[PDB]
Amino acid sequence: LESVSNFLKDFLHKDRDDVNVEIVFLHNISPNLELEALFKRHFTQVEFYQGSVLNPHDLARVKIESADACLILANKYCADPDAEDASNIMRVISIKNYHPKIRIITQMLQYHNKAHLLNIPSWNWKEGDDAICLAELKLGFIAQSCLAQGLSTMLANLFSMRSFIKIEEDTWQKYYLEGVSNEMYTEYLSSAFVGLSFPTVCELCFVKLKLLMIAIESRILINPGNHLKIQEGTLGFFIASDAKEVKRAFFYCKACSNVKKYDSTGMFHWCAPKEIEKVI
Amino acid sequence: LTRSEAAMTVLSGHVVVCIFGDVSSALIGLRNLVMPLRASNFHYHELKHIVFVGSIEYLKREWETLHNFPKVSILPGTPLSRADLRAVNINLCDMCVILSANQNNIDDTSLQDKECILASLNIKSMQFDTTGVNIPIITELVNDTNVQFLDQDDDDDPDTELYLTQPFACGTAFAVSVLDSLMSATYFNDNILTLIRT
Amino acid sequence: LVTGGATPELEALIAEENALRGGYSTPQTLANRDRCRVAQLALLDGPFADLGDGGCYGDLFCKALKTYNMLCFGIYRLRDAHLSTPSQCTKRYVITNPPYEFELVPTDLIFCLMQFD
Ligand SMILES: [Ca+2]
Ligand SMILES: [Ca+2]
Ligand SMILES: [Mg+2]
Repeated sequence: LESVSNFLKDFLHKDRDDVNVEIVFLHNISPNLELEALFKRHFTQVEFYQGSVLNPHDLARVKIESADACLILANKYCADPDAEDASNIMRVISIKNYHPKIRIITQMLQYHNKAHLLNIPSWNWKEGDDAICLAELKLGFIAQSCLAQGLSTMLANLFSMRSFIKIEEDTWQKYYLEGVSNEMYTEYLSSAFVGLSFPTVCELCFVKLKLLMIAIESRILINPGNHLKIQEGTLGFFIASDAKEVKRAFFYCKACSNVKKYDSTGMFHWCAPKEIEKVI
Repeated sequence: LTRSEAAMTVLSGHVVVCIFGDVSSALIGLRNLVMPLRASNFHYHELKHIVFVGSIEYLKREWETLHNFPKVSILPGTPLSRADLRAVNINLCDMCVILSANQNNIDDTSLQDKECILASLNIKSMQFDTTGVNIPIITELVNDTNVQFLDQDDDDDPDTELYLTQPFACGTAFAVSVLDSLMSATYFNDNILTLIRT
Repeated sequence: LVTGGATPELEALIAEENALRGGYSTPQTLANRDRCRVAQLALLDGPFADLGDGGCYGDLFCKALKTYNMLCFGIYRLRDAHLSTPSQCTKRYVITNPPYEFELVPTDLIFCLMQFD
């Protein structure tokens, strides 16, 4: 009940644009009366079918061969993280075995189990297979709070879909909620901005269109320098109130030395393998 | 062995044995697998080398019955470690054999063959300067219904019998459930059990 | 942004060997350092400090972006800084992407992405 309720609140939020993607649930337990009521409150957008993901007959029943993606939620509060990871690995194996070319989004509790999973022959991270590793992302968010305190809160609030909430009281909560009302989006931007610098289109977009750009599509570039020119046909990683606002970014045309210091890729510092007693 | 000596010791036409042992796992009895390879109607130059990859605790809980055989080696690693399987020359073996001891301790009928399936997929998803799909591989499964995950090109159906499944018809999978006809065969013909045994 | 880069090369290396391996310095290695790093900076000193009491977030956003190639996605504002009375509380909170018209106070911190040297 809580897993589906939280998923449907984020998937069907009014701040996204007018998407009409149907949601089909596959589970081997008959839903209780409160889940049946939750599906009745979403009667035109949610369907449930009772079956096992490990059964090719059930996979054909839910028409997984024509689905746009398959999402595999995980039990974050399970007693045995290893057992939960093994079960999720088996589910991924079964889905890929039935249909190798299905986009799979899954939650993985540990990082070694994520490494175990990515060895699957059909597991293609380029095609869109995303293993959202909870321990990895949470420890990365904690580390970014060590570079700038509050950044874990800053990042987490950019994903959850939230409407504007306003109250008459002058309290820190009003300002906080006003800040929380913005999410990170992604869309293609006008030919009227091709040929300009990234700082220039940022100061243009900032309050005239009311849109802030963090990055653009040498592909994924976090906060480009002043020396980079906007390619034709590119997309911007906007932060905005919603998706219907970032449409402006498109719909505008002048409407006014042998030391090994690093890893093999040159992205992390490195040293020789220290003994445990040396660092104790 | 370890990583260094395994990698520099050239191996080809060998047998690689992948064991998911544990300190609490049951004894597989690897003697019965080694002895047929070690039989004397092969010349000594024709004896395929054997290397075991698995938990060092489980290897030191079974080595007490394998010290009188030649051409054997242990590598104390993980059967799912890509580095170990590359160091063991997995692409040049005459067989890879995948066995699991943790099959009776747990009762889930879903995770019994998870390790074996994952190891098989990891070996089949290897790039060699040829792919890992052409490697000679055999794996032992506890549940016959888990055989559908071994191959991807084949069509899968739970109703289809194990003998009819493609990975078994190719000699890629083996389960102890196919031996149940030996009761009836043995009874009707008393010499069949000794002909098979020899 | 979160793991400080994990390009497909590193994801292959950690999948094959399951450890970071050290590399000798190369021109491509020294080019791979150029990517932005997240920062906080103070509003009480340095070139930004003329945005004292009553400054506009739009002025700060504009001058930071124009002159230091730097832009801010939020303010780490003190909880009690909106009150009239002084307080000993040092707790702050994240304000995300505020209006151009949004009002500054001199005790503030700014979240931003900054260049590499
Ligand atoms: Ca919003
Ligand atoms: Ca199959
Ligand atoms: Mg419907």
